[PDB]
Amino acid sequence: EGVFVSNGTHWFVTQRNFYEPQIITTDNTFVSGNCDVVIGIVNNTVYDPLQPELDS
Amino acid sequence: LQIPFAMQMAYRFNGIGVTQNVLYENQKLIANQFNSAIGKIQDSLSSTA
Ligand SMILES: *[C@@H]1O[C@H](CO)[C@@H](O[C@@H]2O[C@H](CO)[C@@H](O)[C@H](O)[C@H]2NC(C)=O)[C@H](O)[C@H]1NC(C)=O
Ligand SMILES: *[C@@H]1O[C@H](CO)[C@@H](O[C@@H]2O[C@H](CO)[C@@H](O)[C@H](O)[C@H]2NC(C)=O)[C@H](O)[C@H]1NC(C)=O
Ligand SMILES: *[C@@H]1O[C@H](CO)[C@@H](O)[C@H](O)[C@H]1NC(C)=O
Repeated sequence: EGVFVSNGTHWFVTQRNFYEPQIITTDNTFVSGNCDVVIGIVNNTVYDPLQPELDS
Repeated sequence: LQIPFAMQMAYRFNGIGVTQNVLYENQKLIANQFNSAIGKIQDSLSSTA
């Protein structure tokens, strides 16, 4: 829910009606298919909260 | 507020309970279906009063 935005250097997901930037993660996003069909797609890291947990 | 049209339609698809990816994965087909449907309005309106 919400929408992707950038301030020119960093990528955030945020609500439609009130600017509140959030770091992009596998919890605030969902996946479908490979890049090649999607017009206007761009590259960034999507963070995974599990990795420090397993690293312990 | 300006918004790109392929993003506006994903909000409108999401509004009817169809997941956003269903627009982007079909965007060329959806655009052709719309453009062709508008064309049929001209043919209908021109053909019959
Ligand atoms: C876009 O947003 C990011 C995160 O708010 C900004 O990066 C931070 O900038 C401040 C000030 O230079 C630093 O103290 C932080 O350490 C930066 N964080 C990161 C993750 O790098 C970034 O400056 C913003 N871009 C613009 C053009 O304003
Ligand atoms: C996003 O990143 C991928 C790689 O992770 C980029 O894919 C490469 O793009 C160049 C230029 O088209 C090709 O020469 C490489 O062969 C591609 N590599 C792979 C593994 O496909 C992709 O272009 C990046 N997207 C953007 C918009 O820059
Ligand atoms: C936006 O327009 C530019 C040319 O002005 C084009 O190169 C680009 O691929 C377009 N991107 C999208 C998301 O339509």
